[PDB]
Amino acid sequence: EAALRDLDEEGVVRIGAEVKPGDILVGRTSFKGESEPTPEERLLRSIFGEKARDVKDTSLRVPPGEGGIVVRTVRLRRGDPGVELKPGVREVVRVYVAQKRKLQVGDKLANRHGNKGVVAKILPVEDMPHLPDGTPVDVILNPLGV
Amino acid sequence: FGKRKGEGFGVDKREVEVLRRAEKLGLVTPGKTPEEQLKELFLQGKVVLYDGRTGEPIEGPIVVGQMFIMKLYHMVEDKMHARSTGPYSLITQQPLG
Amino acid sequence: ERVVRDSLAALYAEEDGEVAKVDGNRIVVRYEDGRLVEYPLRRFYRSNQGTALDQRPRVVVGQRVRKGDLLADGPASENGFLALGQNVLVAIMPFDGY
Amino acid sequence: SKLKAPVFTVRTQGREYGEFVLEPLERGFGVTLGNPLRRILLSSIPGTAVTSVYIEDVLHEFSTIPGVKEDVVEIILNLKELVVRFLNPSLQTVTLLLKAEGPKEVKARDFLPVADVEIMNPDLHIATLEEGGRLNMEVRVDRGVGYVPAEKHGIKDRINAIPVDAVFSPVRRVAFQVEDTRLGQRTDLDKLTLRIWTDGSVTPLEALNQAVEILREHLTYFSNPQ
Amino acid sequence: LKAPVFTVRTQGREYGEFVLEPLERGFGVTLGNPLRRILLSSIPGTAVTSVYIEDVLHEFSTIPGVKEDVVEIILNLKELVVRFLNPSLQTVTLLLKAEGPKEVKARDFLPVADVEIMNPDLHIATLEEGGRLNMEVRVDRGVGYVPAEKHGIKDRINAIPVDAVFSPVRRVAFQVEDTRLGQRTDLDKLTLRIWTDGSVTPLEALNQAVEILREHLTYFSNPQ
Amino acid sequence: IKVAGRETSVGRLKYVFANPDEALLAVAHGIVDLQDVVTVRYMGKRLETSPGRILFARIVAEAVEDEKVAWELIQLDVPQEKNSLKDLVYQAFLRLG
Amino acid sequence: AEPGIDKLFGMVDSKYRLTVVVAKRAQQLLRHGFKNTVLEPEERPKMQTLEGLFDDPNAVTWAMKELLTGRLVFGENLVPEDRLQKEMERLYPV
Amino acid sequence: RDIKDEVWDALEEVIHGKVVLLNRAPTLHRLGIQAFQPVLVEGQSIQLH
Ligand SMILES: Nc1ccn([C@@H]2O[C@H](COP(=O)(O)OP(=O)(O)OP(=O)(O)O)C[C@H]2O)c(=O)n1
Repeated sequence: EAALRDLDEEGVVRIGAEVKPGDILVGRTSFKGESEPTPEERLLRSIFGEKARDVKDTSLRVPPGEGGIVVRTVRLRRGDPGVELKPGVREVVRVYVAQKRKLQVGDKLANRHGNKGVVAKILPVEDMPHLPDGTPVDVILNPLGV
Repeated sequence: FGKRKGEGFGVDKREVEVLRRAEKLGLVTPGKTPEEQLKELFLQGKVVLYDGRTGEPIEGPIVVGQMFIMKLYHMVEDKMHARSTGPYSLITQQPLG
Repeated sequence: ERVVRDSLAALYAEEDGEVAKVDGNRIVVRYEDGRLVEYPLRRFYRSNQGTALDQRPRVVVGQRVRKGDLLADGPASENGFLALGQNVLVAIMPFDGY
Repeated sequence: SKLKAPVFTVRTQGREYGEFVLEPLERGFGVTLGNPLRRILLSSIPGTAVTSVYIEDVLHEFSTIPGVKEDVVEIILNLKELVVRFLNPSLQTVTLLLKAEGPKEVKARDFLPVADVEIMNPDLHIATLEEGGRLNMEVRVDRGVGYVPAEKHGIKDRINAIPVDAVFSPVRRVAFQVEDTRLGQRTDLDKLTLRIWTDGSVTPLEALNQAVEILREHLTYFSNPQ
Repeated sequence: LKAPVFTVRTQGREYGEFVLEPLERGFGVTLGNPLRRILLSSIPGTAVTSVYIEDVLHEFSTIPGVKEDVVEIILNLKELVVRFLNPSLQTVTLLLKAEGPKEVKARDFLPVADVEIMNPDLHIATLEEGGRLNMEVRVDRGVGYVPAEKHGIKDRINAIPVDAVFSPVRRVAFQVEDTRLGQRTDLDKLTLRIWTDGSVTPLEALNQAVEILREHLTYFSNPQ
Repeated sequence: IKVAGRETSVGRLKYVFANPDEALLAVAHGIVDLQDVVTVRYMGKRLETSPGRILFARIVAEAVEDEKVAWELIQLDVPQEKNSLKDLVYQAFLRLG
Repeated sequence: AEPGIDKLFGMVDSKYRLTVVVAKRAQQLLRHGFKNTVLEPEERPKMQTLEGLFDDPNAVTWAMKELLTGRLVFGENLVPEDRLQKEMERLYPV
Repeated sequence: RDIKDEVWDALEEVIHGKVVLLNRAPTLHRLGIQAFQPVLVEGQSIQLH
């Protein structure tokens, strides 16, 4: 239930949630093939009093290094009005996910003169060069670039 | 600066050590008031700068100013990737790309 | 300014008039022609490259607007000038390797 | 011979600004004292700032409320400013409250009052509402230190509660002059003048004491060697 | 926020390494940067401050029957190290005469009361037979560094003033590297190294430095 | 300036240190700059260089932990630039590993 | 650099014969639990875990330090392969 | 979410002593690839010497 706490009854994440790598965005089930349990596996379940289940977790999770705040979901079925999809598809679900992106070490900066570089370090304001009236500079661009 | 010399603060001791140096460089005219000379550096785009790790000045006058600088579409978030093992290719059995 | 104009991303006033309502979602303007045109705001649209194409409003109720004035800022637009980045206080010096 | 304890002047202006002089100190102690205090004055001085927000009928930061011109992005960004001073010391966390409507330009004051809390910047603009525009917030401000960003503290009181970035530290700026001086006999001594600017939650002077206190506390760590 | 553990490693009387970790972000510099200043400014030691030699007018001359020049002798003399054992003491003259085929050392300085020559084998000059050396050296308690041409102290016409190497600290050097404690990873680690002349000791040198700093903290007491 | 025969400089007379620590303690206290040529006594021979040129040599000498060898490798009487430094690394490599 | 590498290159006739000796010895130790090591408990490579110091797992760090001691023999055609691979599983079991 | 802090102390243990290989864009010579002991870091970017 932990792994499901953010899904509506249909299997869609709730608009306005926080999703991170591993998280299911949409539960989906699919039927098992001619590998319906082999001996090794039928027996292992024979021990656990839970007999072979016939559907599978094919859900749509989030890929490594992505994630954000579910902003929206579109659900297109067929059997509903307006809609008809490529042959053999019952329903398609799209879920748009937002991220606020602060600047970070690795991002690339540039100015209109061809000066470009990758943020390599973020000092705390106390280390920044500053002028006598106490104000600290924002950016330190090395002169060897010019 | 004028804002300063009226708020109860004159020139600063590290601004003179810098000016000593700026003069050897040749940025400022020898024998001229601190304000006269800071003026001369300012006109050059240059100002006195203190390393915040020490309070000591930068041995020189620096170019500080206001610059238009954009964030490009190329962010580490879109580009950090690594794999122990994963999908493979039908005929070659070598990992996808 | 032109660039924001032709970029057809910022939002402007079709004829002289006055601002009826204003809102994170729409802007309705009473015109000298008695028409009540209601421009709605493309708020937080996803672009081909993922970069939020967001429209924000730049007038308040009652604001008396001549023709061709601004009503909402596109993305990368700040009162109608192309804002591709940020103005920062820049210092030009070696900094210890970084 | 050795110079002796110098004369501590103090020139507080309002609740925000201060000039703090020390005269005379041996040459080479202007900075010896003026920098490390400024470093502590920027990092380590506790303070307050908003930490989370429930807006009614809102579920995530990127939303939009009707009849309000500002988007939540800008409202969370107007609430970052809000500086809020605790009176009782052992208070760690408040929960301000708000609700306005009609054609009112909600400002920082329109927040309900609470005892042991003063809105040191009441004129701070929040949001613009028009005929029909509602609003019902529940801000949550917190004492704490430094800079702690939303992606880090995740504070949500309700469920649909947007974490916010906190500039805890109350120190808007810190400069310090060092000027030439003399105690009659000797030349090249230093007149340390320390500026401090502030929001009000703590004060230019209470900052300076708290700064020194930490500095003093740190030297204690050299007590016990191995 | 644990108690920052403090570690010492001394070779002898002239060198020690003092490491203090972990520390909140920025502090390894906010600390022993000032120490740096202080430990070079304000650690009271002693220093040869003037020298008179019997037939010697000015600094830039050669003594006859002597191998060294005048400056050479003044340089060796800049390197003498002496401790004042009586807290009251604050000045001293040192007298030394000898001649013939000898080479003088800091031992050969006529002894004095509560005045300890640390580095006695320190060579001063060599004499060839027929070579005379008869000289008086003034020595004061003081701090920091004072060029000769800027204290000028002269006890008699023809005594030369010498640059004043007070500080028993010879160099300070500190290195603040990044370090991590479990989850929190921005912490400063403050290694600090302190060279002394043996007069005072690195560890001693530090504690004084620390003391001087707290004391100035209290100079934020009685406003006006 | 030519002074009583040999050519020397004002600063090689005012300031004369018997060891390198002292010259750098002078630099510590505002007395001289690193780029000022002075007189200092390092490993016997009484030398005319700057304190900076002296600090450099200590940099090498402390890093390879062989003060004698490090003294032969550097060429001191000259500013370090791409070539001299390249030459130092090759020379270090051959004789120290 | 690798602690004491210049002397390692001195033992071998060609840098690549060091690499093979190292990597071989490195694995003699990985399968055997190090029990055949020719180090004493103070020479033991140690890593520092959060709890406290512990034997270095990296069998190559070991192999290289081991090589410096001189307590190893290197060369071609010194043993039958299978007389080693059990005399050692005898003297130090898996 | 499930990754607990002592995973990282566990990794630190893992890579002790061993090196990784770095390659940059055109391997023109033998040195578009060199080996390095890796020290872990937060943030995405690689740190080159
Ligand atoms: N088609 C390309 C384009 C780039 N590169 C790689 O990127 C390098 C190009 O960067 P430049 O700025 O053009 O070369 P630099 O040598 O870095 O120029 P500078 O001296 O001004 O730093 C060359 C090459 O390593 C490449 O291999 N193939």
